Amino acid sequence: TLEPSTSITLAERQQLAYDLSISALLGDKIYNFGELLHHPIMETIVNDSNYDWLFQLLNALTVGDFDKFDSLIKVQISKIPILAQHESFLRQKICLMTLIETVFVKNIRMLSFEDISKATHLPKDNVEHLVMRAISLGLLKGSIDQVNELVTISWVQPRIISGDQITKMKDRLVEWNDQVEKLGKKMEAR
Amino acid sequence: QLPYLVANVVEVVGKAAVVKTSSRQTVFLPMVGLVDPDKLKPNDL
Amino acid sequence: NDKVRFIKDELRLLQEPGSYVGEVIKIVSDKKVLVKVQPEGKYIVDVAKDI
Amino acid sequence: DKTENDIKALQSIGQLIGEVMKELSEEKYIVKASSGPRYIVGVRNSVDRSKLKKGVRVTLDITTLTIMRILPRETDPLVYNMTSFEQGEITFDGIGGLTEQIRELREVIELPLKNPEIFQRVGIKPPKGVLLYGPPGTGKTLLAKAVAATIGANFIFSPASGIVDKYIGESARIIREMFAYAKEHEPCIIFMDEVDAIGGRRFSEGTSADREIQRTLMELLTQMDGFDNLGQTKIIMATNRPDTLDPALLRPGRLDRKVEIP
Amino acid sequence: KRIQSVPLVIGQFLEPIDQNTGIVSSTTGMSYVVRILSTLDRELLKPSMSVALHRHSNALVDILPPDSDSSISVMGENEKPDVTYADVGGLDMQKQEIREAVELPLVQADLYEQIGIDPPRGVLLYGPPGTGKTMLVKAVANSTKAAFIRVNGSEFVHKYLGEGPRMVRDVFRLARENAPSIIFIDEVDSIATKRFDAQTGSDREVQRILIELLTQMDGFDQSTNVKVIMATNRADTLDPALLRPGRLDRKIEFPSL
Amino acid sequence: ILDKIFYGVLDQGNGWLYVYETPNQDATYDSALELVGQLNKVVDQLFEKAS
Amino acid sequence: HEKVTIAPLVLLSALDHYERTQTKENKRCVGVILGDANSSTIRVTNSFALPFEEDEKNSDVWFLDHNYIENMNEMCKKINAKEKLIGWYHSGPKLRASDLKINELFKKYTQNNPLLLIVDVKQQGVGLPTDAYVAIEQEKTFLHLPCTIEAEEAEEIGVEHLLRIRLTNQLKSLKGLQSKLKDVVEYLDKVIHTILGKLQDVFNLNNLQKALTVKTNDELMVIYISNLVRSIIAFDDLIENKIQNKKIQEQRVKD
Amino acid sequence: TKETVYISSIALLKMLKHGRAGVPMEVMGLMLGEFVDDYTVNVVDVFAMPQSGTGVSVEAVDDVFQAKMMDMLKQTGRDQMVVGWYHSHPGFGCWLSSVDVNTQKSFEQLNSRAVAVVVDPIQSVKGKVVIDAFRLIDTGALINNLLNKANIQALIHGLNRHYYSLNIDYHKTAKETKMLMNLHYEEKEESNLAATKSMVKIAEQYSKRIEEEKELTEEELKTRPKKHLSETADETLENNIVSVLTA
Repeated sequence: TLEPSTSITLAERQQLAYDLSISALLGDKIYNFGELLHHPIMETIVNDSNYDWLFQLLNALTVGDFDKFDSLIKVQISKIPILAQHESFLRQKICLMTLIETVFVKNIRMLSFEDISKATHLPKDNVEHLVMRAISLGLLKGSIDQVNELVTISWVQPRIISGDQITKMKDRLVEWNDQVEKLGKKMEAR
Repeated sequence: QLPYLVANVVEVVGKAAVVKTSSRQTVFLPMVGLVDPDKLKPNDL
Repeated sequence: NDKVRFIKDELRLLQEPGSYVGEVIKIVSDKKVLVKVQPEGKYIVDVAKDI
Repeated sequence: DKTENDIKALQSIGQLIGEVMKELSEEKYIVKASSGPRYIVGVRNSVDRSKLKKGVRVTLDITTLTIMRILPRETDPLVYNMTSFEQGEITFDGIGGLTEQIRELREVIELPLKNPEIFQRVGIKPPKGVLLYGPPGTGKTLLAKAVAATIGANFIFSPASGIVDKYIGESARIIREMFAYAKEHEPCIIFMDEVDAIGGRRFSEGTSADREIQRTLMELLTQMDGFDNLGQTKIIMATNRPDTLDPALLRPGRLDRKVEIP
Repeated sequence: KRIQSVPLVIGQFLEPIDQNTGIVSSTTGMSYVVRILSTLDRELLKPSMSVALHRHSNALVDILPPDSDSSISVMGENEKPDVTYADVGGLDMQKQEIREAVELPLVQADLYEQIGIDPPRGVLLYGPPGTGKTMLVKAVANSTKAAFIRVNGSEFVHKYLGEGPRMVRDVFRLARENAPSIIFIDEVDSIATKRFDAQTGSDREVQRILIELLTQMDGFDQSTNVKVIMATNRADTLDPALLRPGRLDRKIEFPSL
Repeated sequence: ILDKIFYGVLDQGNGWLYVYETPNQDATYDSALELVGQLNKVVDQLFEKAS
Repeated sequence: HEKVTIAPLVLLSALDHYERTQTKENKRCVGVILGDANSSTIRVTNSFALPFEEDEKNSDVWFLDHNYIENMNEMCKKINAKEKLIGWYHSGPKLRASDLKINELFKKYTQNNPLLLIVDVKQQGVGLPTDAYVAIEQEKTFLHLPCTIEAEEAEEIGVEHLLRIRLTNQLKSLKGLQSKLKDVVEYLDKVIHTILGKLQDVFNLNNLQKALTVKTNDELMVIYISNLVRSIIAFDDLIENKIQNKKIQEQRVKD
Repeated sequence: TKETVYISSIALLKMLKHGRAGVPMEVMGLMLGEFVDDYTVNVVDVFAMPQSGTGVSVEAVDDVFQAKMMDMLKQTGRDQMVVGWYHSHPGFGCWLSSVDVNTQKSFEQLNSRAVAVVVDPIQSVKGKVVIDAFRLIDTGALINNLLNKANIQALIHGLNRHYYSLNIDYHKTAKETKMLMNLHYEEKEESNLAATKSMVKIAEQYSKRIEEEKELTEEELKTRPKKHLSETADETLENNIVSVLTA
């Protein structure tokens, strides 16, 4: 709203930005903080030292280590219990979204339990609970078929990513066009 | 235009009346500001 | 070819405004006939040239 | 603007009324027009396709000849063969000193109308018919008007002689239509005054012109005893003295309640 | 196909004159000589039909089945019963009597054939209605999966010479097409009372109905795909003609003790 | 189970009661069986005439 | 959501307007559509042309007469009251900067929020050729509303006097895939993400059909059998007629 | 006598639409176009005039209305003369009213010649369209195509009456016609949707065709029918075949 109109000064910007960072960290939705950093605040107001926390977070999800965000971040942020629970929801969300898009390029939506556990950097039984919890939220749709050690996955994950997506998308469109033509030739002929 | 066919009335929802014309036909028609629903009855022209 | 034609003959034949059933009251020698038509009036009408 | 809205309302075109004779299909219907001969007419758009029944009044297009609307069933005026008194002239505790008769009309008639559920739940029948007997104006008329007020029923006075048309099935038509209207406009009291111009025990129940009377009574008896029933249609008989009524009417399943007015 | 389309007028077929000519009556009160279907012939086509005619191309579009319902000279139809026997208790004897009279010839043709009898076309019930007596009748209609056709026998009692006596024939015809069916006659004893004396009009009709039923019953060889149930409350106001057997064989009593 | 009230079977070897599925054919045996009968009358007849 | 019924008359008048004015591709014919937009289903039942002169060299400069809309609406209304103003049409076929201004104007004296019907003058789509668009603002919002085509019983009958499979389907599928790819490449080219996401989802939700196809092959086997029997019934009839002919022929020659 | 009066598609469409809602009260409007030599009347456009609630009349024509529409038409670039008039008139299609004859006589003197187009909307729903075109009086083919000259010799001696039933044709332009046929997303959706819904329902349809066959086969046996069996075998077969073909 702010950027075409909305008169502000750096005070009001700082207050608004500080609150934006805090809600984002504690939150778990609105994708990861890769999105937040991409929207403009870091070059309108100060870059680090309350704004260290976005970059640090991003790195803590990626390695897997809960201790690394906690040690780096300050008392105001660290204190909240909500954040650490929501860290797991975020870590699973990036690895699962990325992987899901990748694995087929025909739309076959399927992750094993093992594949997710490897990906997130977490033991099997812990991920078995996170995915169940996630279905519990409706952050994931599908169900987990406990026996055969395959996750049957249905859609609810929104995507907006690029740098994997574009590449995969051209291949899929090409592969179709070829498939269609061959069939189309044969029928046209007879 | 004079003349007009007369009618009797057998339904007086909010804008509807049914009139029975002296041509033995019943029609479903709407009402206007030149009728009152108080002059829509049997034994009136 | 015949089949095409058969269907067509039906399509023409079935288009009609209907003809009235009536009764000859009596025969007239100027080649008119008097018919009292069942649902219509009474008319004196011109017999067919070929009847 | 009112005059300009008026001209708009006038440019509209008539639209012929019929009755559905029977529904032939889900997209073909047989109609006896109330404007013409016999017709096959069809569905339009977004029409009620399972509610068109024998003798319901319907709206049909002038040229399109498809179902434009459904109206409630009507085949007889509602305004002179049926004279309507919405509520009652007086309440049911302002005529007080008829209190015993007030008391036992109140619990037979009011309670199944208001609460059909208690009679369904027990599994017994709701009451059928109620009889007022004694001279008229002993406060007879009061008690009949007064039970209707409290329910907020319509009181509907039917003159029994007028139920005596001399045409085929007119007589059938009139009774049925009151019963049909009683269910549409529910709750309602159908008050039938004198049951010796359409019922009674006659001269000996032979034929002298006592078959018109016999046709009328037969109709009353067939609906009551049969598959049809009285639930939110209450029928109330009135008679100078009760001994004058056919013993079929004196059976339960026609008249279960029989109140005296001393 | 595209031309032969709803909406159509209904009129009635009198007779086919020859092939592609039939005479029709439009229900306007105008009659026409028209061409007929070339989908049907004379072996696919019966003479008396309700028919569909084109409105402006006045010709045989389609055939309908015969129809009899109208708002003049009314008849009661009740389709899909909902009553099943032993509504009232102590009709043990009576439940068995009706069962072998009415229910049995319709479901099993075959037992009448082998004994070498022909099935009774009529049953008489005497007693009060609406005690337990009506309830059983309605129960048979349900069990046989038959249309219940309620006739108030004083309803023609129409005051015209014309429409009603004609209708009654048509009702029974419509019943045979949609076999099985119950023609259930309220107070047949009303119209078992007839003129004996000069009374002119307004007493003439009860003779017409009585005679109509009589012509049919005695005039035709026995069958039962349609049962006639007579219901009676005055047992002396009958006429002997009715009561004669070879047609009306069953006399079922409703018990009063 | 043998009367086929309930659609189960017994696995006696196992000593357990095991599942069965109630619908084991569609209406194509009936349908064809009727057709075979008609066709066979018509054909048989026709061959005789041809001679 | 709203949905559009467009009468043939609108489209054929639009056609006539384009041709008689020798409209180019630096000009677009502009007119008025009329009907009823009273209901949530918008019925377009008539239309009429407007004097309009366009300059697409300088987008701002165009010449359109309002007064002609107003004077004609009163005359239109006097004949029937269902010829009320619901919108406008232009050819388009693409959206321009001079589209932006005209969208503003019609908002003011249309009682409803006008329908902008884009009438394609070459028929470049495939099946159908007409797209309905709507302007409304908070960000300029243009959203394709579905169309469908209907006419009166007498018109429909009229249409047909004037005028008097598997491949085409494969072909719509082939064209679509091609075009969508073309749009995706260009979209990327301009860029160097949200849209890519939107497309990606549609995709994600022969491959799929695959497993279920197996029991459709059982269903098809049954139909093979029915059909076998139907050819055989015709063959039976062919035999009868051939016997009859044969015998009759022998008799003719003999006599 | 003989004239091919050429009706534009748009004129036709707008006349049938208007005329069907406009009845039972008569409706009229003006036909626009050109005369080209003789043997040819081209009608280019048609516009409505107002309704009147008891039927349009010669007393109801209004020259200011007809005028204000043409002047506004002109600045699109629609420049035509009046070539005639249309009227609804139920139960007219081969006959004319005495009012309508007199009405035509005033109109054709203003123009060079003029058609009275009478459209009937009742038998326009019966799988046919009824329209006729008349012109009694004038020179244009009553002297090129017309005992011998019998109509116009008697015509001029007066105390005569003949309708002047004309010939009529249609066409507008090719481009409109390609567009009209492109009315019938589209063909693909439609075809898939039908395909799925066929597979669901084949369960009833199987059984029902067995009865049709069975009935036919029984009939034949008694007889020997064959014609019905052929029709009835073709219809079922063609329709399988499309259901199979889709998949």
